[PDB]
This record gives sequence, structure tokens and C-alpha cells, in this order.
Amino acid sequence: GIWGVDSAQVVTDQLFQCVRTELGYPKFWGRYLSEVPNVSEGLTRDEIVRIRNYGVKVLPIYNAFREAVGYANGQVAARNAVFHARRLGIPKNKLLFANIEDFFAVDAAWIAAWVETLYPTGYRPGLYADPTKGDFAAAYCEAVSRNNQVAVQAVIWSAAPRPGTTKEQKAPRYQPAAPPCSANVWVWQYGRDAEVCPVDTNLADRRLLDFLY
Repeated sequence: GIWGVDSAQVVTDQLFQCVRTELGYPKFWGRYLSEVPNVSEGLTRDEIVRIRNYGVKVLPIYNAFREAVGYANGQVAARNAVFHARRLGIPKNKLLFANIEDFFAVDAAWIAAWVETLYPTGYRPGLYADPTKGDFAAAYCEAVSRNNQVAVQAVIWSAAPRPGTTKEQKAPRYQPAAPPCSANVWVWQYGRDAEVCPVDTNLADRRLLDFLY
């Protein structure tokens, strides 16, 4: 596994140096496409320039939605994610991850819309989710049965299991939970809220990196 982090807040030089010196050198950094009050700080072009200046890949996340039900709703989410990605200058054939928290309602139609709406934009669909708690895994597997391209195109960032944050050199073997059907489970959030720095810790399959900016 390749090691990285994610954060609700902007990557300033101060936060990068905290991570670099207290945890390890992140190869990727999960960040949010838009501002959600009390929840996430959005990306800016200036921040992307800095992240890339460190040789770190941006892992973009769309989280301006609180439920993941319905085809039309999934289309709106995808269209908004792409709008923000373009505004930020994220190039085509890069992943955009939908933030599906474990307590959200989720259905197969929403997942289908996320995937299908993204395809002609050139962005690739990502799904951040917990395959072990809540509706995601069944919704995903139904979507795959209905259209195998869900499994071909989508990349999953799994939020389980969660043994806890570590320094990079202490990270566990790559072992994310997966849904019980075909998937590309290429990212794993193995710990949340590291406390020495206000970040979560992740591991990835190296195929991820070619789909990050």
C-alpha cells in the first residue's frame, strides 16, 4: 500500500509539515471539492498548486449531499462534482469520490446515476463508503448486477475496518473491507483523527495514483 492522508481543512504549509514530520510523507491527500459549513473546507486552485508542489496527489471528494437515494439526485450530485472539479482545474480522466457516510440512505439508482453521469465528462466515479455498515454494499452490488460498468468504472475508497491511525512506517498491511461483488477497492481509510495532526490516514493500491492530480 501507498500511504496518504485526508483532511476537512485546507492543506497549508503548516499542516503539510505537521504531517510530514509527525506521521510521514503522504503520497496523496484527500480534500473536499466544496465548502460545507461545520464539516469541510473547499479546495482552491492555490491550495492545489501547493499540494502538487510537495509531489502529493490531490484525492478529490464531493460531500455536499446528505443522502444517496434516487437517480435524479445522483445526477445532480455528479453534475455538481464535475462543476467544482472544472472550476478548480482538475484534468479529465481523474477520479471524483462521492462521500457516502455509513448512516446515509443509499440505493442502487443513485450509484448508477453517479457512475453514468460522470462517464461523458471524462471524470471517473469514485465511491467513499463503508462496505460493512449501512446500505452501501447492497446498493452497490445491485447496481453492478444491473450494469456491470459500475464495477468496471467505479473505484471504492473503503472506510472499514478502522484499526486506527498510525505513522506511515507503522501502517498495517493493505486489507480494506470490500462489498461482496466485483469492485476496484483501491483506497482504504484505516484510521480517523490522528490527533498529532488533524488528519485521517489511508493506504492505496498504486493503480490509484494515475487517476489523481
